Amino acid sequence: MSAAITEYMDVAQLTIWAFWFFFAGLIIYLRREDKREGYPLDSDRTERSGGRVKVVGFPDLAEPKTFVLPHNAGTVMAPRVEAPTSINATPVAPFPGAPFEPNGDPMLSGFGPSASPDRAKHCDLTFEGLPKIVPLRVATDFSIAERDPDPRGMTVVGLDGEVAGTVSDVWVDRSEPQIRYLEVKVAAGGKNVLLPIGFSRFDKKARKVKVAAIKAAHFANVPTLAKPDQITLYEEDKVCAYYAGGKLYATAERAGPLL
Amino acid sequence: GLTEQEAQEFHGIFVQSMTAFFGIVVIAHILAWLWRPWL
Amino acid sequence: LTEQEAQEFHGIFVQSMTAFFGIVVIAHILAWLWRPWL
Amino acid sequence: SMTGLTEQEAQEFHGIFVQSMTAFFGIVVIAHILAWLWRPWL
Amino acid sequence: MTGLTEEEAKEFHGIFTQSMTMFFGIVIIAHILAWLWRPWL
Amino acid sequence: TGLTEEEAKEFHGIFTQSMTMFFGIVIIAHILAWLWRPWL
Amino acid sequence: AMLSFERKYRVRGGTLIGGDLFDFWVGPFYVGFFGVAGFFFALLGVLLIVWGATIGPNAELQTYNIWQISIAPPDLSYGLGMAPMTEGGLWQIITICAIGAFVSWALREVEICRKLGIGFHIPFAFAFAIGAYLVLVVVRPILMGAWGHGFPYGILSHLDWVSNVGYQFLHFHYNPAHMLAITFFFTNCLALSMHGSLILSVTNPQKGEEVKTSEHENTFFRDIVGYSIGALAIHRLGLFLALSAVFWSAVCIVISGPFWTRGWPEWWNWWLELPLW
Amino acid sequence: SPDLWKIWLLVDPRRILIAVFAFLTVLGLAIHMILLSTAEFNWLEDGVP
Amino acid sequence: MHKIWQIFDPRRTLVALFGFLFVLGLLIHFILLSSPAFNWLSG
Amino acid sequence: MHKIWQIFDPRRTLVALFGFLFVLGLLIHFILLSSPAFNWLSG
Amino acid sequence: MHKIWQIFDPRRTLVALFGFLFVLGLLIHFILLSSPAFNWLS
Amino acid sequence: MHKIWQIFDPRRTLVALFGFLFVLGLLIHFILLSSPAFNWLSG
Amino acid sequence: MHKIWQIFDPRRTLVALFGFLFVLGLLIHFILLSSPAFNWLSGS
Amino acid sequence: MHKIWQIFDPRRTLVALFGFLFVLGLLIHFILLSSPAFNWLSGS
Amino acid sequence: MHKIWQIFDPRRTLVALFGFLFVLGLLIHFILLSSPAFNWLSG
Amino acid sequence: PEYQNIFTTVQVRAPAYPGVPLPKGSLPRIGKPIFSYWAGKIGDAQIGPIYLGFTGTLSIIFGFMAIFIIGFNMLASVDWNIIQFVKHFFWLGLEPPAPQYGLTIPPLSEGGWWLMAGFFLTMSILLWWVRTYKRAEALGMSQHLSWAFAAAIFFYLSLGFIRPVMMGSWAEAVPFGIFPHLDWTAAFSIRYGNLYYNPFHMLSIAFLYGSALLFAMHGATILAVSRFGGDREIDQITDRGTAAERAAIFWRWTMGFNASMESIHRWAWWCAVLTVITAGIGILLTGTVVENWYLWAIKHGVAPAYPEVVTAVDPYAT
Ligand code: BCL
Ligand code: BCL
Ligand code: BCL
Ligand code: BCL
Ligand code: BCL
Ligand SMILES: CC[C@H]1c2cc3[nH]c4c(c3C)C(=O)[C@H](C(=O)OC)c4c3nc(cc4[nH]c(cc(n2)[C@@H]1C)c(C(C)=O)c4C)[C@@H](C)[C@@H]3CCC(=O)OC/C=C(\C)CCC[C@H](C)CCC[C@H](C)CCCC(C)C
Ligand SMILES: COC(C)(C)C/C=C/C(C)=C/C=C/C(C)=C/C=C/C(C)=C/C=C\C=C(C)\C=C\C=C(C)\C=C\C=C(C)\C=C\CC(C)(C)OC
Ligand SMILES: CCCCCCCCCCCCO[C@@H]1O[C@H](CO)[C@@H](O[C@H]2O[C@H](CO)[C@@H](O)[C@H](O)[C@H]2O)[C@H](O)[C@H]1O
Ligand SMILES: [Ca+2]
Ligand SMILES: [Fe+3]
Ligand SMILES: [Mg+2]
Repeated sequence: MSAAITEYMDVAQLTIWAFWFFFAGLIIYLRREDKREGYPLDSDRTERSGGRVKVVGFPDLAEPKTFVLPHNAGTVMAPRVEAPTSINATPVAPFPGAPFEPNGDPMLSGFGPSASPDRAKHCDLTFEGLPKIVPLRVATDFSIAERDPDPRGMTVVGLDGEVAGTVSDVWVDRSEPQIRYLEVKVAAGGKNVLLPIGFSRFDKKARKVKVAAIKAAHFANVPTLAKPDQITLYEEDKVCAYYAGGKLYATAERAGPLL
Repeated sequence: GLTEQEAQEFHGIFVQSMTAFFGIVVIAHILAWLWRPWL
Repeated sequence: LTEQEAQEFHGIFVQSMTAFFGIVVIAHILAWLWRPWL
Repeated sequence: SMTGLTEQEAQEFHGIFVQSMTAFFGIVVIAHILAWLWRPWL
Repeated sequence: MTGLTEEEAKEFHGIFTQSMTMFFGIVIIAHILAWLWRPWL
Repeated sequence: TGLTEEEAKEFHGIFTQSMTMFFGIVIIAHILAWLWRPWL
Repeated sequence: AMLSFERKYRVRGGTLIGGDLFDFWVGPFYVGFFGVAGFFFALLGVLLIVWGATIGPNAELQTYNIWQISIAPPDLSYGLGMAPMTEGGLWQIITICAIGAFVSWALREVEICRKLGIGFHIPFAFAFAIGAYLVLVVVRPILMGAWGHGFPYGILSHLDWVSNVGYQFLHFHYNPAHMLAITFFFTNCLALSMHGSLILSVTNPQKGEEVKTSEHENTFFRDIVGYSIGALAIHRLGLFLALSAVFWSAVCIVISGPFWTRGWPEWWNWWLELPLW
Repeated sequence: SPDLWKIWLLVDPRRILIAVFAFLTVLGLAIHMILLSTAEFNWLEDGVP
Repeated sequence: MHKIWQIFDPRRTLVALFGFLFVLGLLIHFILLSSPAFNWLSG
Repeated sequence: MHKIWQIFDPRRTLVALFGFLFVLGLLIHFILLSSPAFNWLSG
Repeated sequence: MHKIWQIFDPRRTLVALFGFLFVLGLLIHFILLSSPAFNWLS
Repeated sequence: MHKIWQIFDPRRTLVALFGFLFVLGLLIHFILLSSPAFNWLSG
Repeated sequence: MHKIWQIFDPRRTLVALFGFLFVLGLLIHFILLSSPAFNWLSGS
Repeated sequence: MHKIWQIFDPRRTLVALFGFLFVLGLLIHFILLSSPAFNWLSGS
Repeated sequence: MHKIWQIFDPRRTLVALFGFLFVLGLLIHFILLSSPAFNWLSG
Repeated sequence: PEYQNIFTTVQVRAPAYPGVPLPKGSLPRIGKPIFSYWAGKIGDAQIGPIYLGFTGTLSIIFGFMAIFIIGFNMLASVDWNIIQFVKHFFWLGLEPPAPQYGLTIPPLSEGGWWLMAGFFLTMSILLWWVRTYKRAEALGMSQHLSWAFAAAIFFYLSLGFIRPVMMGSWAEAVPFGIFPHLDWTAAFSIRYGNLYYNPFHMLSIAFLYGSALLFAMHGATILAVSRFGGDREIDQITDRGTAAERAAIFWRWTMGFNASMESIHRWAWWCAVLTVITAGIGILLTGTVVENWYLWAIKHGVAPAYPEVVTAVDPYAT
């Protein structure tokens, strides 16, 4: 054997071409894996064709893979058929690609940044089968680190600076110990609502929790929990999505543009 | 997940295909040997 | 995973292993005739 | 009991393991005798 | 199944061949012209 | 699994004939190539 | 066409500039003001590169070979002024278009982030890559005093630039910031393989097993290296490693020539000449 | 073999049709590239005629 | 031709058309500026 | 052949066709300019 | 042509037009500066 | 031997085996081409 | 000895064995092709 | 001595042993090949 | 002695000791092979 | 500003998690777990426990022997002067055998120690690979990590063992030292005509660059949607939440296409793995089938040509 395959072809040239064929197959494989969610696409192409043309692009979809959930929570198929969901919005113009304007109060529309899918109405579970996100009042073995302030008792302040409530309890993740939610006693109504840690900016000196997402008045409409001591995956999405809607809807100037 | 009866049929065809593929291979190696022996 | 499958596997495994070894030996015998390495 | 094997089972494994080991050592010894005849290293 | 009716398959195949041979005929003429211009064999 | 038995037989009929047509054109091309520039 | 869950997210507003003028989608892409600006910045820059390839270094050497196409910066004698189009001026125009396209891409990402109500980590992270490019073609050439110090626009030609810039300091491996940046690049790749492996091995476990848990994830790397950073923190770490690699790479090149002209191994003479030894 | 047709009971015939056509196109392209790379069989840079 | 605006929406189409025309206009000027025989700024 | 518009969406076809033609026109002009035998701006 | 303002919002168009005009003016000045015969700072 | 297919899937084995044989054939052909004594594409 | 495959899965062990045997066979063939004394494709 | 198998699992001890012998065999073969007086692929 | 197995696990001790002995045995053989005076694989 | 989720503001403490129970007969995990406040600021506070089994013990013993041999030879290279050891530490190295020794075992200070350090380090790395395989197996997990590690080991073996054996020279291998192995890296590229023109070096860089690009993309993406629980990616894979949807929608709007919460980790896995796969291939091709990579690039029309503004009379052409 030798390095020269022909007068021009050599082993290194063959090796690099061999990689291109493998890499092409790898990209096709990866794109097919990418398409296990959200495909076939929601398209006008399908709509005018009466559903006779499924928009998948290239490569086409893969055969459904099986996710067996722990604790007999069920089995999900990664490529799955999903029922169409109506949107609480209307197009701002009739051309394709035009955005939609939410209907009613945008913070309550469940559209745009306030939209969320309906997840399972079951709590995420620890390896031992207990609910994962729970208040500190039921996860008695958990505690706040000594060097960090206790969130409980802190004043919750909305985006406008007005006081929204106080922190009654802290919800922790029992698998990876960390704060995920802050239970707020709303100043107006008194009904407890959850506040995700991702929307909470701590002011350690002032003992204040600043929520730039929504105003103090918006806290009254935060989606509530069925059971007081646990939260389902469905409820988690509903709560987080509501605060996210405030990043665009809470104040009129947040819609933009800047100039 | 494949039962025994369809296993009996598969092996017969596979052996026939392997024997057919082997036979072409043997002729090609004979022709290659006549063209340019390597050993 | 039971006895009537595991024992059945070993039997065919033996005569398939011996077939490979028999071909391997003939290949090595011919290789010795062509070019002894020792 | 750190493995979970009874006295019979450890003895039973040791009976075959020694036989398999001894045969391996038998072929190894023949290989080394043949290797020495081909080219002694000492 | 591709969502097509069985009569659509007959009808598509006929038009597919007509467009394919028409394309092939232009190609053959092009190669005859190209061969007369500069033969490669 | 999927395709039934009768259409499996029928598929082979067009598969075998179309492949044979491809093979025959290949043989003709290789006969022409050998006359053009033999390689052995 | 949108994802089957996407329609409920295609909201009006959230633009930085333009309001409703360009607030629409073209196929999958969001356009906005900076989609229009970015696209035609890129389109012009791409066409000028093709035009730069059409005339080449000269008519004799002109090539459309994708490896060999090269739009070169001006000669150093042109300083920080503008060069004639065929003498590096085209490179200067393409660089401006590239900056326009890259920044518009980042700003379009900001508008998308506002629409979706997510953090601005992605455009912030992309700014580091833009900053590295700006260091290479703007900050460093200005510090050196000539636009000709920028790298040529060519798939292989800019490797010759990297090679020769490195050998302008006789052994570029000894650049301390370069060593730090490579360490971050190598660690990031290791962390990425680890994170990709752990997620895949947990959600695609052995056959006959259910999907594993976050407890398995922590246990696995505790069992291997005695520490688990956590599901959230691995993404902090991956972002930190990638951003630190680019930051230190930008530092390493901007000190190579503007703030250090000697061979890089000689820089370590401060340590060798410590009076302790 | 009187039962070669049974290959189409286990694997989807549509996938084979595209795979065979894609594979043959690649194989045909590769062989042409190999021959062009040879001075002996390059029909574009041989001077004949 | 007027049905085309029932196929291509004026808002998105006009944005694409004007930018493509402007980029095309820029490219041709740049091509001429790069051509010594037609560089009107050469003096 | 008017039935091609019952299988292919005319809007997407026209977008793909107009885009390909514009790129093709640029490509052919660029090739000619790269050949000194056909660069019409050389004098 | 007054109807173009029913397609494109005027207050948004003015900002886009200002940026386009400024960016075009910047480019032309730079192109002139790249030409020695018209570089006014030589 | 006929009872092998109980564990090994007939379908995935064929594509795996055909793919293996194909790249094996490429490798052997390419090794011979790299050998001047067996390259059939030279003079 | 008839008690070997009650623990090792027939499918897994053959898959691991077949891959290993091919690699060893490939390696040995390549070593011999690399040794001028046993290269059978070199011309002599 | 038979009771060593109550402190080491045969399956885990067997696979570790098969790999260990394979590596050891490769190591010794490579050492001999790397030693010019014992390389059997030199032909002399 | 006999109590050394009361504060040391037999499993951890044995694998560690055999590991050191195997590494030590390899190291000594390597050193002897490195020494020209004791390389037994020479002439 | 809004909480960027870069640092944990308020940390939570629970009893140390022993870890998911291992299969019966396995050794217990060692180390009493402790909590580090600063580790918990950026990540998890818990440090330990670790599983140190039979395989890990052998890897450590083999690894220390290799590391001790390297450090001893570095100390010997400065004639036992520990002060000069510290001064020159970055420059010190265990250097591979000289070219005239081929593949034979040279005397201790002429490459013999290097071979032992190379062998012992290789054994420890191989044993560590078995440990990563066993740890995944003991938890019922797939072997993605051990495959990715094997790819890195393939590159490592190509550098120090496979390429030197294919070239028949231990002198081709990498010195055990900080600056010495950087000198090797530069000299390798110089010796074989500018490794920039090795296409697999080009590919390795594209994947190394892509690894940083993807982790920056994915790391920023997860942090951007961590306000929706995007960090809990198992949940988002089995039960797609708004975090995965917004993550995918962001990237679809940005670049026209997107991954899924699971498939992004397949892109990540392959990008990192291909970095060392193509690196190994590029090394194995260099000096064996290609002598001068730049000249190989010229032959295949990869290297650009520049106008001749500077040139040298070749003194050998006299
Ligand atoms: C090197 C010496 C000769 C030469 C020697 C040979 C030899 C020998 C062969 C070819 C073959 C081919 N050559 Mg030639 N060929 C040369 C130069 C060229 C040039 C060129 C511009 O220089 C081109 C474009 C081609 C092109 C071709 C293809 C037509 C064909 C392989 C296509 C294929 O992979 O089918 C695979 C892909 C498919 C989709 C096949 C489909 C099979 C169907 C079912 C059968 C009926 C076809 C049906 C109508 C579908 C249309 C597809 C047609 C193949 C177009 N050759 C030089 C001049 N060439 C091969 C051939 O004849 O194949 C037909 C062949 O054996
Ligand atoms: C001068 C150089 C001489 C040479 C001189 C010596 C001298 C002197 C010694 C050896 C020893 C050994 N030589 Mg020597 N040896 C040479 C060439 C070789 C070659 C070769 C291919 O050239 C090989 C493969 C060997 C191999 C060996 C081993 C069999 C042995 C080291 C084992 C060990 O380290 O255990 C450590 C690793 C372990 C895991 C130990 C635990 C063993 C098992 C697990 C416990 C079982 C208990 C059992 C019931 C009791 C019997 C113990 C048995 C060893 C099994 N030698 C050259 C020719 N060799 C040593 C020896 O004889 O040890 C037995 C020794 O003292
Ligand atoms: C030796 C070099 C010769 C040359 C020799 C040849 C040869 C030989 C051939 C061509 C062919 C082509 N040449 Mg020429 N050609 C030369 C120089 C040029 C120059 C130039 C600037 O110099 C250009 C722009 C072209 C361009 C072309 C294209 C028109 C055509 C390839 C089309 C294609 O790929 O369709 C592929 C893509 C499609 C078909 C998709 C389009 C779908 C259409 C719309 C289907 C409609 C259905 C319709 C009713 C039926 C089919 C009819 C046909 C499509 C017309 N040639 C030089 C002078 N050329 C080929 C040809 O004639 O093809 C027709 C061909 O065989
Ligand atoms: C080299 C020799 C000549 C030359 C030889 C040729 C030849 C030969 C041709 C051209 C053609 C063109 N030349 Mg010329 N051309 C030269 C120099 C130039 C220069 C220059 C600055 O030097 C420019 C700017 C041009 C520009 C042009 C374009 C007007 C045209 C390509 C259009 C196209 O690709 O549409 C494709 C893009 C689209 C279709 C997208 C547009 C989408 C729009 C919204 C829809 C329009 C479709 C409409 C309904 C129907 C189209 C036709 C209508 C009746 C107008 N040429 C040199 C001097 N040129 C071609 C032509 O005449 O085409 C008509 C052509 O065949
Ligand atoms: C070096 C000297 C000779 C040469 C010597 C040899 C020798 C010796 C051999 C080949 C073989 C092959 N050669 Mg040759 N060959 C040369 C040059 C070439 C050139 C070229 C352009 O130069 C090409 C394209 C080929 C091509 C080929 C292939 C047709 C074949 C390898 C196929 C394969 O890898 O199977 C892998 C892919 C598969 C196995 C997929 C399965 C495909 C088949 C159709 C399976 C069907 C099973 C069965 C037949 C089904 C029907 C059963 C009945 C219905 C009962 N050779 C030179 C000129 N060649 C080999 C061969 O003959 O194989 C057939 C072989 O042994
Ligand atoms: C900072 C950490 C890493 C990083 C991060 C990062 N990159 C990013 C992002 C982030 C967070 C994005 O959000 C953004 C994106 O959307 O990615 C999909 C992006 C992106 N990073 C990209 C590439 C990229 N990133 C790189 C590096 C990195 N990116 C870092 C290692 C590299 C390297 C190392 O080479 C490349 C090539 C794009 C895929 C994308 C930005 C796309 C963009 O800006 O689109 C607009 C522009 C065009 C479509 C074309 C513009 C063309 C010009 C007008 C002309 C050409 C000019 C250019 C100088 C030519 C040079 C060519 C030669 C060098 C060959
Ligand atoms: C606690 O430790 C103490 C203090 C006691 C000693 C510590 C000393 C220190 C601080 C040492 C520091 C060492 C450093 C900094 C080392 C740096 C090493 C680097 C950067 C290495 C980089 C690359 C090296 C590579 C890639 C080497 C690869 C070598 C291989 C793969 C060689 C394999 C060789 C084999 C398998 C040999 C085979 C031959 C057989 C037959 C054994 O030979 C007889
Ligand atoms: C380029 C990337 C984006 C950055 C944007 C800014 C680009 C450059 C800013 C424009 C500055 C132009 O400034 C102008 O430059 C040219 C070219 O050097 C100078 O020209 C001067 O030097 C050049 C070469 O050095 C000589 O050929 C010329 O004789 C002399 O007059 C002009 O005296 C100066 O007026
Ligand atoms: Ca010819
Ligand atoms: Fe992740
Ligand atoms: Mg050295």
